Amino acid sequence: GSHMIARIIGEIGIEGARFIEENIDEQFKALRYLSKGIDSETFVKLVIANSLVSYQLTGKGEQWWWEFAKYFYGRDVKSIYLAYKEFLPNSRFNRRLIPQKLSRIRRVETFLSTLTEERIEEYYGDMSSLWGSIARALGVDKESKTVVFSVKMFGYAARIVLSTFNPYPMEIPIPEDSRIVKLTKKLTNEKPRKFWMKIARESGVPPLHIDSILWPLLGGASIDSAPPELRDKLAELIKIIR
DNA sequence: TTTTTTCT
DNA sequence: AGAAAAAAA
Repeated sequence: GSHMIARIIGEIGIEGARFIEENIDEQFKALRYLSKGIDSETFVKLVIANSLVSYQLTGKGEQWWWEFAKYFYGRDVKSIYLAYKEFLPNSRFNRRLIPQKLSRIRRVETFLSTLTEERIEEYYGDMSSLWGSIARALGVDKESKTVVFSVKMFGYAARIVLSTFNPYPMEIPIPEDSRIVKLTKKLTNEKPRKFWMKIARESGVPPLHIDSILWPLLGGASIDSAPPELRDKLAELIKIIR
């Protein structure tokens, strides 16, 4: 139930989520690779743009993020929109809805240009303000899947370029889509948004850090590299969710 | 239609 | 408010 899941997630903690993010999560590995082949500001802008087109993919998320990172390493990027106009039509893992996705990037381009290194620092210290600002730039609801996901991925990119860690805010929920709906139905009859926010509050682990724990473990990523005590807690969570 | 969105 | 968006079933 909710109490048991919250207890195990609380034992894992932000510390354990941070371990998974930085050591196991393949999307973080892809971002780390790209961060070594392009300037810090362009890197963060590209990560947000990529997140906003990361819906209805033609591939797994891990394949898509690696395709993104390998494509942009060493490239000279000026317009984010023009870069994506060339990138998406040749991609393997993001072939659906390309004109629509390019239009999202053209629309967010101005906001992305405000992401100087200092503004990135400011937003990493106040990710709820970034959450609302991305939504306003697109003219959409901030609860939408790709807006929430862009904040999560911004948090990965910012921590790399700023070499410091700030936890995600408790108020930002897990992104909602057919995938978390299905996982929640495996576990409980409670509605997903209510369920996971309750889990986050009870455990003390913000929802976006819970998001980091869930998907690698559910996808079968190995936990063997976790130190023995954390490994035991991750094994216990696997018993609950998989 | 199924796999998130725009916009009329 | 929900049809259509592109690709894939």
